[PDB]
Amino acid sequence: PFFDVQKKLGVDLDHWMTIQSAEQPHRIPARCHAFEKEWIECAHGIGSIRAEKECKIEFEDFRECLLRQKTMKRLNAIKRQRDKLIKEGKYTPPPHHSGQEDLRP
Amino acid sequence: MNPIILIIILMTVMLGTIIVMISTHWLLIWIGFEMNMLAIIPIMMKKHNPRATEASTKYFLTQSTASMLLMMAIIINLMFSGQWTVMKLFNPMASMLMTMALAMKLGMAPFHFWVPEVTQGIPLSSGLILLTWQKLAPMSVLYQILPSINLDLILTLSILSITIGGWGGLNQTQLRKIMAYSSIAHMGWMTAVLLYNPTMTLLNLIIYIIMTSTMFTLFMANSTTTTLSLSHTWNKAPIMTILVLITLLSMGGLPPLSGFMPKWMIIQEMTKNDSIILPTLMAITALLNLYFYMRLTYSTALTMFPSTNNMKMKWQFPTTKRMTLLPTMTVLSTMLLPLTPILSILE
Amino acid sequence: MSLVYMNIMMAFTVSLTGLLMYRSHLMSSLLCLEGMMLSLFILATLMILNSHFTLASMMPIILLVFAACEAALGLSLLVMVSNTYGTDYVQNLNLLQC
Amino acid sequence: MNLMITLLTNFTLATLLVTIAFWLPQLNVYSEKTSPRLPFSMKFFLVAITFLLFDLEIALLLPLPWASQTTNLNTMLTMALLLIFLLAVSLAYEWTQKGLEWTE
Amino acid sequence: AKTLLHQYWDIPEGTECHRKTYAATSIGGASGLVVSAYSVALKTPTSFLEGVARTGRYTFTAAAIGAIFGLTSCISAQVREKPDDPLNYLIGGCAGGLTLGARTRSYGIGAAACAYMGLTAALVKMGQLEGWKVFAEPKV
Amino acid sequence: SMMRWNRERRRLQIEDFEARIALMPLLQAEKDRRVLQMLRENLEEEATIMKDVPGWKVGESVFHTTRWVTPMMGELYGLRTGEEILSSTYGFIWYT
Amino acid sequence: PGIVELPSLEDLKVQEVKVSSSVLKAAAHHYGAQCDKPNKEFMLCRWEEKDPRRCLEEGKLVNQCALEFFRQIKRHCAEPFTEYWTCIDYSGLQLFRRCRKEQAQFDKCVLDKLGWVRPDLGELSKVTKVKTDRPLPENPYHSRARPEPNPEVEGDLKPARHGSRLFFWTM
Amino acid sequence: MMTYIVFILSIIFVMGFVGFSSKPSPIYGGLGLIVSGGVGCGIVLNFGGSFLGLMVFLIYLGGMMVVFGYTTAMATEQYNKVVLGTFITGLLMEFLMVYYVLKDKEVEIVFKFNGMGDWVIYDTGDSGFFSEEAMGIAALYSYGTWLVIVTGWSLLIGVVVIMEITRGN
Amino acid sequence: VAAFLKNVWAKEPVLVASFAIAGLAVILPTLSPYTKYSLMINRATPYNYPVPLRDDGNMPDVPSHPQDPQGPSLEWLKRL
Ligand SMILES: CCCCCCCCCCCCCCCCCC(=O)OC[C@H](COP(=O)([O-])OC[C@H](O)COP(=O)([O-])OC[C@H](COC(=O)CCCCCCCCCCCCCCCCC)OC(=O)CCCCCCCCCCCCCCCCC)OC(=O)CCCCCCCCCCCCCCCCC
Ligand SMILES: CCCCCCCCCCCCCCCCCC(=O)OC[C@H](COP(=O)(O)OCCN)OC(=O)CCCCCCCCCCCCCCCCC
Repeated sequence: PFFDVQKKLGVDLDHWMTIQSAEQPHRIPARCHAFEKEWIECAHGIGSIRAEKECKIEFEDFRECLLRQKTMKRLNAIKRQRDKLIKEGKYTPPPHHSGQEDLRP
Repeated sequence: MNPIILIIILMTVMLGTIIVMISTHWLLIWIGFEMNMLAIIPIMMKKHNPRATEASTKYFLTQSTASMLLMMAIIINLMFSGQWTVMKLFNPMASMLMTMALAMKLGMAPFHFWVPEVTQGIPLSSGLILLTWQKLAPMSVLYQILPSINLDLILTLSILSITIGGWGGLNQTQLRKIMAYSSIAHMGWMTAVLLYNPTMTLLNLIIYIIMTSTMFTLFMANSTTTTLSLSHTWNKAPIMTILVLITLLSMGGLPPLSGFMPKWMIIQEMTKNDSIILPTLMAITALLNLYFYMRLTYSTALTMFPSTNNMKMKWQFPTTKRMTLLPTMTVLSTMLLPLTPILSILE
Repeated sequence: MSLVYMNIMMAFTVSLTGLLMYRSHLMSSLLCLEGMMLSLFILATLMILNSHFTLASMMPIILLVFAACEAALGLSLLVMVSNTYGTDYVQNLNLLQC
Repeated sequence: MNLMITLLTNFTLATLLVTIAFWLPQLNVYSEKTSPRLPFSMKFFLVAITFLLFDLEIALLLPLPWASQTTNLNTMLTMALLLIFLLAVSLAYEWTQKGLEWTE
Repeated sequence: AKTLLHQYWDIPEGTECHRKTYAATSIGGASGLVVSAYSVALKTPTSFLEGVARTGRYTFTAAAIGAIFGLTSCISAQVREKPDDPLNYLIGGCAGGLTLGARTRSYGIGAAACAYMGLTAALVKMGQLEGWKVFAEPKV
Repeated sequence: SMMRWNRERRRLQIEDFEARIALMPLLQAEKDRRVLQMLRENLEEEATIMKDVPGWKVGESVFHTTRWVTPMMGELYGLRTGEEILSSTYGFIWYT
Repeated sequence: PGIVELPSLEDLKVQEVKVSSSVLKAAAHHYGAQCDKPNKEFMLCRWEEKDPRRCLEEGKLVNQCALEFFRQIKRHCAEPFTEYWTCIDYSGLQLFRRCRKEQAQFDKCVLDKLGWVRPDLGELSKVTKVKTDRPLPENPYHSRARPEPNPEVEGDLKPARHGSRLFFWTM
Repeated sequence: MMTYIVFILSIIFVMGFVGFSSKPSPIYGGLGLIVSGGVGCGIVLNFGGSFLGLMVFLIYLGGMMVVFGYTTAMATEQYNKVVLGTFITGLLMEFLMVYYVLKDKEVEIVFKFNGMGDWVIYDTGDSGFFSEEAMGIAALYSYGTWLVIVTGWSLLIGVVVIMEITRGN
Repeated sequence: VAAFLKNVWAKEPVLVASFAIAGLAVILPTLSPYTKYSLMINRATPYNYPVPLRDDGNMPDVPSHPQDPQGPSLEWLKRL
């Protein structure tokens, strides 16, 4: 019983808060506006069954934009290898990673 | 209660159910359930006796717990999908939480433990609202989230609902507890076929609402709340015993009555999907429901229990109660089986 | 994902299991229920500020308003229970066994 | 950061004054002074719940100085006057059904 | 407890008896812990010692049913040399029924449990043979 | 008095916003070169660190798209000292 | 996936505008009037390419034009400009309304010696048009091939063959 | 250490929930929920939700917990092994979670969680002369018309409901 | 209607002032000539950057410079 009254009458009751790519106040984009727009324009009209298999790549990019799990995993790997090399004495941090380089602008 | 305030509160109950039905946003779904609960609490406390306060407190606790689990499922959906569309859920944990929350809002087993208490505690009209109108909004959400519902979970809930609603009414003499265990068993029937064909879910929902509305309207028209007070109906208005006979033989799933239609179409759509053991156990467990229905029919219509002498004064008075749609609901709950392919209007 | 999300979810489960295990009082149950609401508020707010999704900034206020009206309704039920029985003990709410 | 330092300073000064107010009159060892449910009002609960619901309506009303900056001023002005009107309708219904009585 | 059923069913019938016996014992012990958890949930025991006594009693009862079921079925599959045969689980189900009659200290409950649990274990064996689905995946 | 003064304050707000508009291209160019400087530094240090790791691709983007993704806070300030981390990541929130 | 392609450090070297925010705020309106065209070419390239790596030459032209702007300020009107941005720099919110006489001095000397007119209220917030020579980006989101939709329905709706076909119901 | 401030406040948040969920009394349960609301407000304030954290202090702790303590005073007398045992059980489970996620920088309770501080997931841009969260809450009136209608109607109905059910007639 | 109005202004002046102030607040912005300028000031406040258009060849209403004559103007706001 999804009585779609909003499309039958042509009223916008709650479509506006539904997604991040909708019309925002003062044209503020979200942090994953482009990824969500790509996944929505992929999955539009094709149905959920075809969207589970044919829009997997855009949805994985968008989920990894939202949660940043692969990004934080990669940063964990880089930082753990860095601290391991400081522990072994095979590495020293450069002066642009120590705070003694008078930042750009 | 003030009749204007009663009408405004009933419109708020209906409005909360409509807001769950029509909205495309999860926050509006949760708002609709909040509005529904908040407005149905005074309908349960209409008479202001301690059993209604106890029933309304237990109803509040269960529906509040369910609404918080529902908003948690919505929040994990916003985590793993970044959006609010009322459709499939993008996480099996959010699907489990929302299926639990909607099973609590229905009162399906093992979250059934509020339904006979709250149904016995409140009057027959508020019990009618609780057992018919309140089943519309969670079944609408389950109709909307069925591409993500775990099959094992919903079938476990369905068979546990059918078995517990079968064994519950076998020990009962109070009519509201019998109708509540009947509700648990029939919601098990409805959600057992949800992931196979939800049109048959809507068919079972409509036929169950008609039959339950018929039985609560007969109970209000006779002012009987126990089995033993229902027994004196043959000496007061003998047509009512015929109506409760045909309606209880309908609700047991006996052909040629139209209460056979939902469970037969459910078996018809579950054997298509190569499930044979599960509709067999469902159909065999429905005999418990039919057994306590037959207990009621023996006590009411097929035999004549002894009455008292003060019934002779009630012989001199007609029923002044507004028996709203009771012949219509009676004819629809019994003689609708030749019109069985009308179920395509729910497609 | 983010580490704080684990803690807010675990706080929700703590107040869940506290709400799902009564000791004596009904007020303790309503406090666990509003702790569940508090964890929902925090977790929704951290998602919405985390994603810079502007329009859903009004969502946690609507959550707060509806569930605090729900809290007022539960406190009114508790008041009626305590006026009936003298205490807010949940073992006095036992007349619906028969 | 400066706020957290200020909050901790205010809490520390408060706790220090509480420690002085409890322990400094315990220096002068005095004599040992050995010589030797509540009634419920519904009106207290109704003024508390009326406060709570009007505070929720205030929680709806608080972004109005930010809402006046919008480009949809007909809708904003309508919903602003509508929320303050529903707060007044809540107050009128609280009046006429004897809710504001004996704590008026 | 799905992997308990996985490490039960994957082993061929009448090959490794102690492992099948411990797998069915673990399945029965888990089911007895579930029954004990609901029994101490809905019904309050009079103390902690009576509660853990009821818990251990139901757990050991269902574990003994599972143990004697798997043991009797594997020994019957060894002495009959018919591994894909439901009469082996019929004898195992009647052995578990006599076990439940020994634990509940009553003979007629044991005979009824023999009959109904033996037919139930036979039905489970035939469902393993022909591939009967109880939670059937939706296909049409 | 409030009518005249709030109309003058709106005119002053529009003047300040036009100063912001006129400055935003220079600040956007500085911000672009800022984040590209920091990412090139992080990439060269990833190359000189992640050599002992078997099967590490330096600069492998975790997104399947080849579109420019906005750099995250940990992508820029992950290898830097905690003082600069706090000054970038809570500096505006903790400012007075 | 693919290796991210960053520019070198030599692709990022440019002579910086090493002045404070109050210095930039003081000559902001003359910067918007005089440095219009390369700034708008850059912001059009920045909103169309959606990639700062595709905008480095436009940003370098922005930086060159800003440096020439402040050198053209410094040779003619350095002391009224210093008098003006010091008074802008005093205030915490850096109000323009607090410093109208130093603004009048700076705008007077700038109009008399450099011919620059400070823009009116409304002018810098106009949406202008930009004549570029670079091609329009054909796919700035790098969107791949879209999935083909499901086939629509067509044909006149004939009646159901022998009714409902529900076990024995002939209609 | 100071980069982990939202994590420290979230651990204080979980410790406070284990505190009042042990339920020694609704009085101290209300106090524990007040302290928990304060530190969760600090969690909200450290992502940039200044208005929403002041909505915690002004609405949640400002009205609703006041009404809870008001009703606890009025419907309960003025003030164990199970309470303290479940408290130390929850504290030991939460500190074991802290120890695991700080020794491995990775954990899986139900989902996988990073072990670094949550400063990593912030944006590297600005919002200009506005707050995004403030303008999204200002959008309640311009864009959120139906939401205001249903919320104001639910509050009006809530006033009606409490005046009906507390009347006792 | 004037006897009842004097009666309620004699008995309850607080409520009469309340309904009068609320009535002015309801009906008066539809009758004010300055309600249009509220909209005109709110939409002409530049919160974002005026992202320019690619000059295709036929856009005569869009200027090429801020000091060009064509485009939206705020002389009405300077004057009022
Ligand atoms: C130019 C303009 C003018 C043109 C004028 C043309 C017409 C002139 C005559 C005017 C009157 C027309 C009447 C309707 C047309 C004939 C329908 C018919 O006979 O269908 C045969 C129909 C199928 O047989 P057929 O040989 O394949 O078809 C011959 C024709 O081709 C049949 O045609 P078909 O193939 O197109 O039929 C379609 C389909 C063919 O049927 C099927 O596909 C099979 C499925 C039918 C339903 C089966 C449900 C089974 C489970 C529930 C059982 C309920 C309990 C049974 C009764 C209990 C007592 C009430 O029909 C249905 O499914 C409709 C549902 C059943 C209703 C039948 C019509 C009743 C009208 C009068 C109602 C009075 C109350 C009657 C009793 C209530 C129960 C029927 O027979 C049955 O289903 C047997 C049941 C009894 C039918 C009712 C007989 C109608 C006349 C009754 C007069 C006596 C009433 C006594 C007082 C009240 C009772 C105490
Ligand atoms: C349409 C405009 C907007 C309306 C909605 C917004 C209102 C904003 C103010 C909020 C008011 C909230 C509370 C309102 C409650 C009204 C009911 C009421 O108070 O009735 C009781 C009162 C008599 O008081 P009593 O019962 O004796 O109490 C003892 C105190 N001495 O009864 C009375 O005193 C009679 C009160 C009604 C008559 C007041 C008439 C004022 C007319 C002013 C000029 C016209 C203003 C334009 C609007 C049209 C008004 C009809």
